[PDB]
Amino acid sequence: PGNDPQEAVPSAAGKQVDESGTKVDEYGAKDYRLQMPLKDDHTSRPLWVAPDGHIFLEAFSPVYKYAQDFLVAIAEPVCRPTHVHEYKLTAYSLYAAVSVGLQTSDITEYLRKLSKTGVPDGIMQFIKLCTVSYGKVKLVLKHNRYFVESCHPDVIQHLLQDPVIRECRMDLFDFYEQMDKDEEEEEETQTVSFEVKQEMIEELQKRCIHLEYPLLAEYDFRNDSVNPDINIDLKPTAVLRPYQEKSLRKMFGNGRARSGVIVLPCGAGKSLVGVTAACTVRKRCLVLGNSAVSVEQWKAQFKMWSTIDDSQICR
Amino acid sequence: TLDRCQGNLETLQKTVLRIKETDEQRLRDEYRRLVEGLREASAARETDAHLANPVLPDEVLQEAVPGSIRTAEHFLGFLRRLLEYVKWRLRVQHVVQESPPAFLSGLAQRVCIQRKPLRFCAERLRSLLHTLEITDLADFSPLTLLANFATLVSTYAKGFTIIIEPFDDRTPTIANPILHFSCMDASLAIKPVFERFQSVIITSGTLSPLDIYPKILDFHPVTMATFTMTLARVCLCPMIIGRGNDQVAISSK
Repeated sequence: PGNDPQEAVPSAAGKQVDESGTKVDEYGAKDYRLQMPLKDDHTSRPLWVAPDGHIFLEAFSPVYKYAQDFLVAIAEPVCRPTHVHEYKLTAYSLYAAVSVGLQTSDITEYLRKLSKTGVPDGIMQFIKLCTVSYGKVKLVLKHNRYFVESCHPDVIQHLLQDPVIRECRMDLFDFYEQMDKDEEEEEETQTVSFEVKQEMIEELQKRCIHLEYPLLAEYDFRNDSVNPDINIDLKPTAVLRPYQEKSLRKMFGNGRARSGVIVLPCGAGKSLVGVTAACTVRKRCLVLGNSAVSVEQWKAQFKMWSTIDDSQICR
Repeated sequence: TLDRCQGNLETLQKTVLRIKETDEQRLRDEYRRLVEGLREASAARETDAHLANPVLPDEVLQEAVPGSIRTAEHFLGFLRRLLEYVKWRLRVQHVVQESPPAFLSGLAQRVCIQRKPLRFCAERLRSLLHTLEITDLADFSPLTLLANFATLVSTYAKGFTIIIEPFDDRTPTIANPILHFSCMDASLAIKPVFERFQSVIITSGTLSPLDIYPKILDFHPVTMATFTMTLARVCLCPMIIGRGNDQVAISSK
């Protein structure tokens, strides 16, 4: 219970999907995917927006338009089959709460701007901003500072609901120490961060945070300052490769507080980046192996690309 | 240095003892001329081996021949100085102490006649060697250090700074203590420069904040920002790193 964010939308509004008759919002597309291709370029081609199921990728004359968006349009898509220089199908899911450096209306504009006003059914519309971007920093005072957002227009519903549920509130040797605290700036703009309600109330709060129409992003401020201890990490000449160099760069494009979940293909640097996350982050980490089968393996490359082993090993 | 100086203390005394009137009446003709009309004895390369002016922005050394009338008497003034100066050194080696004009005041308890023989010393250091004209300079070099020092302590100390640094810097023990007299007003190093000059132009290819010319504590009519175009494609690549993977920590936190 209390585990309900926005499930994947399309369930209805369609009957015998051969919409040779209706295709009404696709007729908005099929107007401009067809009115536009006359003089040797298409300037059209809406990714073949289909209301139910998913939509496609053009990817056959991408040039710059959809070849840039061979990747970038795929944020909420997943591109489930792969092909030759032709169309490419996908699916659709939860992947807007990952795409939180952008507004659901901002993509909707470019969802239209890709589609040459190939208009949504609305199915996506009633599923665009169901979860407004919102983070949960874990700042220096031992639990969390009640961060909201770069943008203000969300506390206006929140503080009119949340506190009426649950409130919130030598020289040169030390000169640089406040120069670090000087770097503790506005968190890109305004932050709007509040004070911990006694560390035992967030569980009571999180279940009601999502309860209106928001969703929360748990972070990990464990790198600049940390009050408990730090283990000895040491990356002994572990030269690695740009598939996983991009990975932690996606885990850290911001500051030192954001969690992460990354998919690799099989046989990839699985026991590398977590071992890289074991050492760079400066935490005291944990692996949850699938079986002891995993457990022997994952320490072994940890025994390889970390010299952290002086009975410092916990299987 | 001081112990070597302590060693050539009585070393120079032996030169005084062996010379009875030969260089001594040479002094007597001209030390009278020091009293009568003040003029430096040499205008040639001797001044190169000589502290020209330790404290330049002063008026003149008018009442030379300070509270010191004889040479061994003047030598005793350094016996009154150095032996007290190690007394102002050796006990002080336990605590770093930053008291620039308080030192010379407590010195005035210890030094009998002060603030004139403090300032009128380094020439009378030199001039009583000038009637000798004997001692090799590298031998005499750690001594010229010392009569430079209290001369500087005599004149410019209330704006300036005395620092005593006995503890660990390349000495793991206390095996070489040191103190320093720093000035602080590079302005007052460059104020006489500016008064001697007309209006003179700094150019620094690094100086981005113009606000640090008032760290020189001075006035400026012309202080702007030179902007050049680059049709050379791109002058350079400045590249701030900030790694995210290996997690930049490049300042020594």
